[PDB]
Amino acid sequence: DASTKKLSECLKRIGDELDSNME
Amino acid sequence: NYNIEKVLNVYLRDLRIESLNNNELEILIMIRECCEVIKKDYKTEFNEICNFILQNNVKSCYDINDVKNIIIETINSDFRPSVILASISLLSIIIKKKKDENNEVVDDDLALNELINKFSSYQKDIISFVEKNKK
Repeated sequence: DASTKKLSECLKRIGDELDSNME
Repeated sequence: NYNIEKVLNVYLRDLRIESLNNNELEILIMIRECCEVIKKDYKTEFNEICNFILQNNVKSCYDINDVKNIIIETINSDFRPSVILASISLLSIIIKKKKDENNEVVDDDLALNELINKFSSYQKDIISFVEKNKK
């Protein structure tokens, strides 16, 4: 789960940046 | 009236576009346009992700099996329409980087297929997201 959580977070942040941009 | 799973199979699995009806074609256009912006705006961050998985693959190849478990786990923990499109965009980048940079072969039909099955449950949200960004 170590490596998994770091990459999920990078991905989750891309979603946050997307919502902020388009709202 | 429409089926998202083929639309994703066209976008990701190079399925012939002629399998789509009018709605599914319109949906494809919206997904293509939305994901291209995500790929452009966040080109740097995706590469950091893609470059990371590359050094952690035993064969030094892009393999969707590596990123398979990560995406499905990410979606359940985080179910926003945006997190889905980031996955499709990341996956789309891996597919071409796979095609353009892999010196060896990789079998990930099953991996990718499972991923597209996940995106299709959340199709209702995807259509909403891509449709809004059409404006």
